[PDB]
Amino acid sequence: QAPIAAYKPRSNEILWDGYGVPHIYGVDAPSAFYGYGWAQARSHGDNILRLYGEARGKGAEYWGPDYEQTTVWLLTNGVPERAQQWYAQQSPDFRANLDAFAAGINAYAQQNPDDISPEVRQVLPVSGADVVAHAHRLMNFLYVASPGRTLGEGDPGANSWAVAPGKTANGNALLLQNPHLSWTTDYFTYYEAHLVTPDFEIYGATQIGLPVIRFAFNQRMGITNTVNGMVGATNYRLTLQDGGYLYDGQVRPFERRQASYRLRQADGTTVDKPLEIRSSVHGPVFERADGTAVAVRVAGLDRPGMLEQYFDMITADSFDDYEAALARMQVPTFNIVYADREGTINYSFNGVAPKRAEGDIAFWQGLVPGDSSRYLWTETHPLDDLPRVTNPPGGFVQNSNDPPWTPTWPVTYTPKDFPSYLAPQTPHSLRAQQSVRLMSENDDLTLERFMALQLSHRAVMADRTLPDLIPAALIDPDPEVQAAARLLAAWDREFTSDSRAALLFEEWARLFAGQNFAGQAGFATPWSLDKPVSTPYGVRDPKAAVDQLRTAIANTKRKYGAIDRPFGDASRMILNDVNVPGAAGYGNLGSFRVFTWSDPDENGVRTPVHGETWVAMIEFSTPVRAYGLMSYGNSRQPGTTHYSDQIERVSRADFRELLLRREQVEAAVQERTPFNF
Repeated sequence: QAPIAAYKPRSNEILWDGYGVPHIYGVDAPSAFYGYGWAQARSHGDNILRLYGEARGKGAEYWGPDYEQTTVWLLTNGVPERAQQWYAQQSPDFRANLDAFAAGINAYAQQNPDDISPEVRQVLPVSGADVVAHAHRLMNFLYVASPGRTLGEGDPGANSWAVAPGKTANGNALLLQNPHLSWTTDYFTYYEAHLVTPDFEIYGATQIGLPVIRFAFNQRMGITNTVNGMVGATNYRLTLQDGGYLYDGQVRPFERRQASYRLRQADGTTVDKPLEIRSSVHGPVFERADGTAVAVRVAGLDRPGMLEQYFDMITADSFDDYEAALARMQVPTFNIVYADREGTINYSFNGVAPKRAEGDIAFWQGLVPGDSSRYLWTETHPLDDLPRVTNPPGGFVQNSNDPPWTPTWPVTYTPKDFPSYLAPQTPHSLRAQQSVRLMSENDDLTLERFMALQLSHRAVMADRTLPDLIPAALIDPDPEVQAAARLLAAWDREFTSDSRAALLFEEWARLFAGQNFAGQAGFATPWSLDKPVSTPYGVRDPKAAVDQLRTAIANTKRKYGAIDRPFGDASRMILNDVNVPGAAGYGNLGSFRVFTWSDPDENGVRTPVHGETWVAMIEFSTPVRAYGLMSYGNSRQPGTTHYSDQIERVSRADFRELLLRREQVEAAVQERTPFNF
């Protein structure tokens, strides 16, 4: 009936387990935030300090030319100054938590100066405003309005499942947390932690430097997030004329402010660099390589409560409380999925979306005319205007970065129900089609079965194409093409370690469906929302596709040494001196569990660039039962034993039991940090 009795910490302490996960106990909220800051500094201090330095707009000053582009970007968009504003605009209670978090980082560094890399020592001390600034950059100027997409590190994404009681064997909701981000990008690094005070408990993962857990659960509830690409910014093409810009048939002068920054020189000194910031009514103005003047208008710059919103969301006493916090509209993007012990599940297409009178998403993603107030939006949508699903007939919600049109099955709304600028109406990826299949087709789910389904690694692309490709390839006069066809034909279409056909198939699909495997032109039957998990299908031009196979055979041998090298011989997961066989692969090929394999080296060996990072599955029984892994461990500091210590388990899908109960934590403790606050 009621959840298990909450633990009431009588002292401030961190209990670290055998994988470097901190269990932070505080007698009050600031105490726990302090412990969390301390813990993050221990595990990720160097990169956190670096990022905080950048978010100050001082990257160029501290570290020179390599950081100057980011400095200019952040200064032009007024990030460091707005962060100071947002910090002052915090509620007193929450500001005290932010101060405590920063104080924890400072205290860790003070007590352990040998653990802080020389280059980032100059960043200390950090402040609550620093914490706010990094979160502001991450959300508004990386996830919403980025200065340009980074290449070769996968596409930010995730899977998410929530399953209602009626669909389970035991009658308890199930939740999957499963974000896909780069394994190397510092600000994308996830960190696992556990916070306990007399008033709340939170367990889960969050990006380093964030003082609140975004992928959180406890004894009552849990959430997860996926990328929805909410269009929270507009790029306006300006018409430059007579020193100003043409707007409503009139020349308007720019707003101008003379900023400047320091740039570190090779000799350790700094040079003062002037920076002229020009702004139109739309926002700050950028000049592009081709000479186009672009004003960037970012929505939700007046929303200082994003950290507190997540905090109130994840500590919510009820779904009603959760929804009230979510409805604040302080979190500018993301699909957010919710489940609780009471049995409620929810999907929300969340973010800060401008209200617009015309134009579809494609129009608002391109360069919008900057010469007219016709296109100058000023208001944003409330939560009630956005796609949301609660306790649907199908008994599950899902999102694998597909447009929000099949979040459950049967669907509860259609694209026509919402303005055309909220989300694309493009073909759902094969991973996303698998996501819907795996949930909808299975009943009476156990946590064990739920976890088994998460490991799915089907080459769905092969299901859609091999029936047509194989017989066409068999009639080719080239005996090697014939042999390749028989190899592909015998394959069980799974991305397993022992698969001898999978690498060849990938190489073919690179041509058939483009380098990202998202191309649609080669299918015989196009994608349809009427058949959302069984289209597109077939090979439109078999003769052409066999020529692609011919080329793919050459490419496979060049990259890997043969057409039949075992998938898990080429695909390895390597961290420090741990080297284990890979399985699963590209989401766009249909693999639900994702490893975006790198290009191979000269030996044909490739490793994940992106994919499974933090993976957790929770059953909201009483007490809750949860399992998880972090691909790249819980620390990235030099000399840590907690970087490469989980990847072998990942290779066998051998998940850790996540320990929330005090007695479990006490049994597992390997290190103790008593602290004073």
